[PDB]
Amino acid sequence: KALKVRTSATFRLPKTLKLARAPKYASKAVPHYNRLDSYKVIEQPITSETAMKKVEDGNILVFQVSMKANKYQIKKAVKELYEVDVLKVNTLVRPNGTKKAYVRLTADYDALDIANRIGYI
Amino acid sequence: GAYKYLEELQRKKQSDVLRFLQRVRVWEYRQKNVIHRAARPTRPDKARRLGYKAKQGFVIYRVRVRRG
Amino acid sequence: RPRQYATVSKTHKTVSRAYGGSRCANCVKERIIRAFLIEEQKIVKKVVKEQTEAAK
Amino acid sequence: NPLTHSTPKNFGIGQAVQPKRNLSRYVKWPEYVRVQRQKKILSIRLKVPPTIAQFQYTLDRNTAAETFKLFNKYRPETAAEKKERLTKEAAAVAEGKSKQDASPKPYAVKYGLNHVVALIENKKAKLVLIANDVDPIELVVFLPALCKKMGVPYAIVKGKARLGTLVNQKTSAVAALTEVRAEDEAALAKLVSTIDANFADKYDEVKKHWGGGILGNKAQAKMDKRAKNSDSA
Amino acid sequence: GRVIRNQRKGAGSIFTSHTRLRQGAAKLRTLDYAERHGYIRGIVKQIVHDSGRGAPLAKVVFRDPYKYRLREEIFIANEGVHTGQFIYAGKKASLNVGNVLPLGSVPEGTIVSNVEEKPGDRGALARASGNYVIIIGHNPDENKTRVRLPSGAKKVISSDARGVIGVIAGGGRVDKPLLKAGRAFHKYRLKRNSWPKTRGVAMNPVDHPHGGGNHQHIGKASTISRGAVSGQKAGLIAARRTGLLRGSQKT
RNA sequence: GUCUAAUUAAAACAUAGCAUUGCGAUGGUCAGAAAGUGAUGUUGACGCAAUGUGAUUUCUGCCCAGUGCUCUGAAUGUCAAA
RNA sequence: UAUAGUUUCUUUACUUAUUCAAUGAAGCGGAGCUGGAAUUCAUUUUCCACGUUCUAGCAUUCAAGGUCCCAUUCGGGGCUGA
Repeated sequence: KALKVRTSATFRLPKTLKLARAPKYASKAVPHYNRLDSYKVIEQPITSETAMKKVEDGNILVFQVSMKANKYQIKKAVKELYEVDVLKVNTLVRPNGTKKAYVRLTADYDALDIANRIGYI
Repeated sequence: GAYKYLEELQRKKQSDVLRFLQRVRVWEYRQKNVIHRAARPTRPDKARRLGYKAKQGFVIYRVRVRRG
Repeated sequence: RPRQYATVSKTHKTVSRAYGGSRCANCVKERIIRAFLIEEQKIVKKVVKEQTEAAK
Repeated sequence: NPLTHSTPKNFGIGQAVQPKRNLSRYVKWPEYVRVQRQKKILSIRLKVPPTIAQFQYTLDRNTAAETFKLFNKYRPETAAEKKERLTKEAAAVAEGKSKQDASPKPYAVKYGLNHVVALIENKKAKLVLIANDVDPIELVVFLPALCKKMGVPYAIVKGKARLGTLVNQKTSAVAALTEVRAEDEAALAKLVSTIDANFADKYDEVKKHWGGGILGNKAQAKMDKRAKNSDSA
Repeated sequence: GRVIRNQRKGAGSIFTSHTRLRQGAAKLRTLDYAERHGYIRGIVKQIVHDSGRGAPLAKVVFRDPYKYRLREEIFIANEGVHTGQFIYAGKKASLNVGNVLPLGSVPEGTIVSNVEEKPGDRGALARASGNYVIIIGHNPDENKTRVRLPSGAKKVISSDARGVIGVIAGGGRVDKPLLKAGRAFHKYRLKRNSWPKTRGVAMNPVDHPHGGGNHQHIGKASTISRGAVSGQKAGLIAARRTGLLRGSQKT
């Protein structure tokens, strides 16, 4: 019998049956619980007269927050813990090393109502 | 036995057959990498003098080093 | 700028002509003419070689 | 039909972007390919010494099929039949107490290089087969001279993988027969006479003759041109 | 004593070439099959200035015979070449200026440039402005072509070697004085760091062999052997003669 | 135009211009302990490297004994290892 | 002066060692068709070319065509074209 054909003088690596893993056992044997749940993204509110002017007039909550957290997490955590809906989120890093979050709701809910529901004011 | 024949024949190194064989195998080793695997040895007589038992867990690595 | 050339429409970036927003009209005219003419001249070269080689 | 036309393109030098051809000849192969190819090439170019190219005079495939049919008759056993053999032997030693001879004597092919060499130096062998494809050739270069000095008939055959297929292994590098049944000893003698005419008798002259010295196609063509032009008369 | 300037020049952190504005390496088309069996047409699309180089360049464009592709090359322009100009490269090509004929295809007294001394080097000898190579004669048997090189020298190369016909552009460049350290400054600003040049005889003896003394003077001779070493080689290397040139070179 | 930052801004250095030298790429100059390593070099003598003199005008004289550089090799010269 | 042997050295020759360079490793070498030159002293020796040059266009889809299969159907493959 005669040989195969070849159009290009390049010889590339062939493709090859790439198995996957389902190997025999597990790497850690225990799925770690949620590193970042609502009860960890939200540490405590903030109650400085500035932020209280905010929550009174601007319909804005002000929270102190983990440095590992982001706005999606914060929004979902608030929607869960406080049974609200949240318009937008502006975060910063307080130079004491912490994170702070200004959290604006819809005009439906009232931040004063839910804050003196929580039990700070 | 054959390893005895092999040992004496490998001692006859300036014989024509072995210096030819040497010429060839050095060409091909030199065309290969500097440290390169061998899955079987070249002198089984010798590897057996030294400890090679042809089973799982023994490995040959052919290696060349500059000279002088 | 070249991403505003994305947000704008096909009408702004092109003309109704072959080789629209890529080549000048006059260059188009030139290469049209050149195409036609040297195709005809290649035909003429072909038939000259034809009749010559057929005679000889 | 009237819409189909004949364009035909001119694949010459300045025209008609060239088409797909078979460039099997102009490939950048990898180093392992290049190495084995140039290796065999070099090992024919060089003036090989007679005790090599004592190989490369192999056995024609007809008598090869004959001898391999014979050896397949005198094939060794596998693990399953060995297992049931010795189960029978256990039964017989238990009930009849046959002293390890309830089983018959086996007739089988002898494989193993040092096995075979001692078999030869003791002269228990009837026939020897030797593979040519051996990578350390030193393992086998002596076997012919030894077989001659002993007076044993040997043969060089194609396929150490073939011997392995025969003998249940992957390779064997060697094979030999020492004891055969009378049902086949005569074909054995015939085959041996043929072989001894092919290999054993020509030992002296092949031992004399140097091999190799062969050139490529381009070079042999050039030598032909040069030589006929020089001997032009 | 220190390591001196000519020795620092070889590591070359600052002495490397200033290779930014250079349009590419001005090499010939590759010698594949069309060139060595027929010819092939490209087009000079644009002539441009190369930085550090007094001879211009000519962005020529060809076609790929193996693919729908437009491999563009860079040629050093000869005097007479212009835009839109068809360049014919190959063996059966015609002998007009800008073409890339081989030397077995040209006759004697022919004037070429950007020549190869080994076929497949893609461009060598006669690459600078105003310079040309002259063919002298042939030895087709033992296919070899004698050529005169601008030095005044004689060389013998494969008649299968290539070369553009004509003389390199930009000629007469050094017929003009600069008048100005600033002109020189900018020239070398684009070439490399070899300007300005201090004199060893004005240096200190730690800095140069000619240096030191209570006058600027050399002391020993400025003619050094080729069997000298780095740090000894400051002056006239291996000079056979010396001084003003009183007559014919006699080469 | 530049330099002796923190005692010397100059007649010093540089400069264009002049001249000489080596090199046709298996190369010249230079680097690296070495290397299938590098700078010049995206280079190719109207070029690279090394030196000296120092705009222009006008001239650059005699000396190859000595010291260097170099070109020659037939030689009762010398002359290492092998 | 001719010798069968060993010998040194000079020159020359070969490529696979080694070295150099290039490329996406594309067209190597030999032979063969065609045409031409070619003089043949039977019958062919050979040798040359073996698709592109007024022009700043264009050239791509396993190639269109020719031919043979399948299973018509949407089509699909092969050889040639090369």
